Amino acid sequence: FIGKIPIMLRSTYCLLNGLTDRDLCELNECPLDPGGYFIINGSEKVLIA
Amino acid sequence: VTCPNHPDAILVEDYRAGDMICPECGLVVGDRVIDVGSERTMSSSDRAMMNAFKEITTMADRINLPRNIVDRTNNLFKQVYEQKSLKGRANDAIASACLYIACRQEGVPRTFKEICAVSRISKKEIGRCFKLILKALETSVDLITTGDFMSRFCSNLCLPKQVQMAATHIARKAVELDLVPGRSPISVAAAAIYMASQASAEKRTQKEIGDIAGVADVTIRQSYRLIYPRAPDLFPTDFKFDTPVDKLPQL
Amino acid sequence: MIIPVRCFTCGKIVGNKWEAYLGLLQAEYTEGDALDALGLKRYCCRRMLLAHVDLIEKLLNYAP
Amino acid sequence: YNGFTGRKITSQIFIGPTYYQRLKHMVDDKIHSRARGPIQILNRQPMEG
Amino acid sequence: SYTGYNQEDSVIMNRSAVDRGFFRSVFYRSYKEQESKKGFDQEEVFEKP
Ligand SMILES: [Zn+2]
Ligand SMILES: [Zn+2]
Repeated sequence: FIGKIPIMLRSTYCLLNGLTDRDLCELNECPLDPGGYFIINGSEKVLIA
Repeated sequence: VTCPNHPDAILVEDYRAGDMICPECGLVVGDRVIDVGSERTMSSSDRAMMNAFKEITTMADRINLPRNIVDRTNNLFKQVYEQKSLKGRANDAIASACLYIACRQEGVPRTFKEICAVSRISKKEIGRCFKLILKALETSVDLITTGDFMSRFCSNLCLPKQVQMAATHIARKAVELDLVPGRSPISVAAAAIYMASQASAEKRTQKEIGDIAGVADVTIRQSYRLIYPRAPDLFPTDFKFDTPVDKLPQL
Repeated sequence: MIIPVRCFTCGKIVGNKWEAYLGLLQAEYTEGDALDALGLKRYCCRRMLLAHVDLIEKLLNYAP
Repeated sequence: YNGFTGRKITSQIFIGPTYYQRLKHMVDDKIHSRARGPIQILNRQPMEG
Repeated sequence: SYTGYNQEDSVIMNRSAVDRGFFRSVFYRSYKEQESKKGFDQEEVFEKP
């Protein structure tokens, strides 16, 4: 064990990768949400290029 | 409470306007006079302590334990530090002993064996410092329960709650009947878990279980020999066998 | 989210014409003809149905 | 037609449907007043609450 | 130009269209509270004072 890395939502390493709309609604998630942000202490952070 | 016309009986604080009112006559006696709350190298003392709390954070990080447990662990040490009766003792043992206590104080003890995993201190010395702290801080403790470790071990085996819960009853029934007045409750619990796992498709070898619990594989076998006479009746009434109790293995 | 019960400008009752409107577009009608088969002749009452987005059918997907 | 007197309006008015939006700045959030309110403690200057 | 109440970037709007749902909206807001043990005696707890 070394540590813990944050995970950007809807990536290939998220729990929402490749799900269908019948399952995205079952976890109380929006099928239209784009993804691409982190969840850090409840907040939603986005990185600026 | 006072007024020029009468000794005041009550002086309400009106936070909203920030005023002090004396209702029974009518005269603000205090004006704008009640604030409303509303709503390293330099360190010499508390420096080896600070290092010990960084090292306390490290010990509690190897297990990722919630800050509330560590919060009182730091407080326990500070207290133990302040008395300094036990000042001439190794800090890391005290930290580790503080840690064992906090888990018990949170009603979720971790085995010394576990506590040893994250520290260099011998279980013997942790237990010695532990006693000294109990005497130092003059506070009582609690007895252990098997079910408190049913969760993570069964988790570590990824066993379903039904097996996990069945084991707990088996354990619970066994201790109420004192079927095992000798073997450590964890040893007793593991055999119950074993029995439970042996009562489900999620069977595991004693050595793997033994490896997870840390107890000797013969100690489980002995503990198993003690619980086996009542293997059938020890199971909960809400259970679905994968193997008949008759077909439960012997060792 | 749900069809209003009254046109904002006239006051004519619209809230009972949403299912019949979908039923006419269902077969072959153009939006210009379905609105005439319902009796909406002022362009303030046709804006009501022509530009309505029905969000209530997507909030019924979340289990209560 | 004029709404108060029913007379016609000499000019012809340009009318039609457009798409408006409602911005976030409402007036319930920007009104505030002070009249002999709470004061600080060290410098005795007016303070909020 | 109707009665002078829409001069210099203002709008007059129909009152009996606001009464039928025009541009009506809602407004949510959340508050957090966390009980904390910052001290032995300085312990907090949710209860009716
Ligand atoms: Zn008084
Ligand atoms: Zn209309």
